[PDB]
Amino acid sequence: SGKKFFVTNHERMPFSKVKALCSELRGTVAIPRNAEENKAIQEVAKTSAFLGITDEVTEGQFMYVTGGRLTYSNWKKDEPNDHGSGEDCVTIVDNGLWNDISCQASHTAVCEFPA
Amino acid sequence: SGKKFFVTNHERMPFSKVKALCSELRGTVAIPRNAEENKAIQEVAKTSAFLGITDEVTEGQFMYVTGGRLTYSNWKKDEPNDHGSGEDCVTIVDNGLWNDISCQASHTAVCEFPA
Ligand SMILES: [Ho]
Ligand SMILES: [Ho]
Ligand SMILES: [Ho]
Ligand SMILES: [Ho]
Repeated sequence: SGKKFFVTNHERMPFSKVKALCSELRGTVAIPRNAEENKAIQEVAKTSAFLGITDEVTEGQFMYVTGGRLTYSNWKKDEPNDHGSGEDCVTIVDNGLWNDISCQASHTAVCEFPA
Repeated sequence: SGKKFFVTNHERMPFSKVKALCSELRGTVAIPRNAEENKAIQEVAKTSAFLGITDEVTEGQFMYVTGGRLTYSNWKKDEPNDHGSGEDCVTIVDNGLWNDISCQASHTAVCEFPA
């Protein structure tokens, strides 16, 4: 029982493209539902990566791209800050903490699949 | 690389499981058809990984899991040697060189898809 996260040899790409890559491969953008999965994404991704969590529909209210309010979060201190024009996507960054960033920035594609 | 992208979760498992996992993703076990793809598999795997080539049917004559005789080859010096009771699977080892090994050994799973 578990979910494996897969990484590809592609270059970093914006969230729209990560979303398309993972659905093409019949999966979802990676979602950590606990500290163990958070560290697993951190291990396979190695550089900052997008998570399948956004506050696109309602600002301040992060939701999983597959639906649902968060049960686990690991926000860096003072995140989510929605800096400047607005940050609506999430990256797992330094020491596995989360930062909301622009969905237009390029980051690593991690997809998840069941097990 | 070039016309293919590679997918891994860095999990090490025997060849039957690698093949099963890549079929679950609707892909194929990574096959290098030229030097550029061989470097690409090495880069994404980072450690030793199985290639989709075996000589299970005709001992000493390696073939693609998708069918057909090899067109590219990067054997290490004195390989393939069918050591011990037999070695019928292939892994990419240091410098992207190839070694035939036991299909029961555990190595990194890498699957390929057309780009
Ligand atoms: Ho946001
Ligand atoms: Ho942020
Ligand atoms: Ho063999
Ligand atoms: Ho070998």
